[PDB]
Amino acid sequence: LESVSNFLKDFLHKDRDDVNVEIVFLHNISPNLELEALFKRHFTQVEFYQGSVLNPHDLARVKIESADACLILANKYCADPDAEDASNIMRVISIKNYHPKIRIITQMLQYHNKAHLLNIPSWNWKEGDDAICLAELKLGFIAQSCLAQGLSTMLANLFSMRSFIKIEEDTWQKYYLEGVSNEMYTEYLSSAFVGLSFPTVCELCFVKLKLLMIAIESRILINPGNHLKIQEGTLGFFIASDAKEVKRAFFYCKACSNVKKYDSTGMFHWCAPKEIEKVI
Amino acid sequence: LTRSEAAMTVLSGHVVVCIFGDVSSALIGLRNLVMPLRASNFHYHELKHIVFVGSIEYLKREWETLHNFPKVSILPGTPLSRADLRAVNINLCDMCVILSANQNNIDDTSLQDKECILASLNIKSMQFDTTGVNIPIITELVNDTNVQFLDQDDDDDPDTELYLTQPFACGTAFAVSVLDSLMSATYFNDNILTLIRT
Amino acid sequence: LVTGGATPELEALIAEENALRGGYSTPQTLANRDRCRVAQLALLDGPFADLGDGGCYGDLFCKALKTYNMLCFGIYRLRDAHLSTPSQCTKRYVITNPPYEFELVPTDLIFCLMQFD
Ligand SMILES: [Ca+2]
Ligand SMILES: [Ca+2]
Ligand SMILES: [Mg+2]
Repeated sequence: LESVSNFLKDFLHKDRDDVNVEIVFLHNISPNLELEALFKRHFTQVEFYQGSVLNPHDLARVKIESADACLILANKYCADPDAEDASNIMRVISIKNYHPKIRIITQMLQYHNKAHLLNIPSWNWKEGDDAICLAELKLGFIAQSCLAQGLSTMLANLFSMRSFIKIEEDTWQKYYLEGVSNEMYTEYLSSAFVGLSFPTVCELCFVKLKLLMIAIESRILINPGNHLKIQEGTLGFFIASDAKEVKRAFFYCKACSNVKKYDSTGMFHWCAPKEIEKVI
Repeated sequence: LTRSEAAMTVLSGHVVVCIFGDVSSALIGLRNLVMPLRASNFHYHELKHIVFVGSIEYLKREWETLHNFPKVSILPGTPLSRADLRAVNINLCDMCVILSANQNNIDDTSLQDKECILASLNIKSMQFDTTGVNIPIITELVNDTNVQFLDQDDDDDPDTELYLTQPFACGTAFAVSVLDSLMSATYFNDNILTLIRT
Repeated sequence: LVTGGATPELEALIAEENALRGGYSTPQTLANRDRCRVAQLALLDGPFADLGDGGCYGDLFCKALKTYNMLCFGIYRLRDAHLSTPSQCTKRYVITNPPYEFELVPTDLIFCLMQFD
């Protein structure tokens, strides 16, 4: 009940644009009366079918061969993280075995189990297979709070879909909620901005269109320098109130030395393998 | 062995044995697998080398019955470690054999063959300067219904019998459930059990 | 942004060997350092400090972006800084992407992405 309720609140939020993607649930337990009521409150957008993901007959029943993606939620509060990871690995194996070319989004509790999973022959991270590793992302968010305190809160609030909430009281909560009302989006931007610098289109977009750009599509570039020119046909990683606002970014045309210091890729510092007693 | 000596010791036409042992796992009895390879109607130059990859605790809980055989080696690693399987020359073996001891301790009928399936997929998803799909591989499964995950090109159906499944018809999978006809065969013909045994 | 880069090369290396391996310095290695790093900076000193009491977030956003190639996605504002009375509380909170018209106070911190040297 809580897993589906939280998923449907984020998937069907009014701040996204007018998407009409149907949601089909596959589970081997008959839903209780409160889940049946939750599906009745979403009667035109949610369907449930009772079956096992490990059964090719059930996979054909839910028409997984024509689905746009398959999402595999995980039990974050399970007693045995290893057992939960093994079960999720088996589910991924079964889905890929039935249909190798299905986009799979899954939650993985540990990082070694994520490494175990990515060895699957059909597991293609380029095609869109995303293993959202909870321990990895949470420890990365904690580390970014060590570079700038509050950044874990800053990042987490950019994903959850939230409407504007306003109250008459002058309290820190009003300002906080006003800040929380913005999410990170992604869309293609006008030919009227091709040929300009990234700082220039940022100061243009900032309050005239009311849109802030963090990055653009040498592909994924976090906060480009002043020396980079906007390619034709590119997309911007906007932060905005919603998706219907970032449409402006498109719909505008002048409407006014042998030391090994690093890893093999040159992205992390490195040293020789220290003994445990040396660092104790 | 370890990583260094395994990698520099050239191996080809060998047998690689992948064991998911544990300190609490049951004894597989690897003697019965080694002895047929070690039989004397092969010349000594024709004896395929054997290397075991698995938990060092489980290897030191079974080595007490394998010290009188030649051409054997242990590598104390993980059967799912890509580095170990590359160091063991997995692409040049005459067989890879995948066995699991943790099959009776747990009762889930879903995770019994998870390790074996994952190891098989990891070996089949290897790039060699040829792919890992052409490697000679055999794996032992506890549940016959888990055989559908071994191959991807084949069509899968739970109703289809194990003998009819493609990975078994190719000699890629083996389960102890196919031996149940030996009761009836043995009874009707008393010499069949000794002909098979020899 | 979160793991400080994990390009497909590193994801292959950690999948094959399951450890970071050290590399000798190369021109491509020294080019791979150029990517932005997240920062906080103070509003009480340095070139930004003329945005004292009553400054506009739009002025700060504009001058930071124009002159230091730097832009801010939020303010780490003190909880009690909106009150009239002084307080000993040092707790702050994240304000995300505020209006151009949004009002500054001199005790503030700014979240931003900054260049590499
Ligand atoms: Ca919003
Ligand atoms: Ca199959
Ligand atoms: Mg419907």
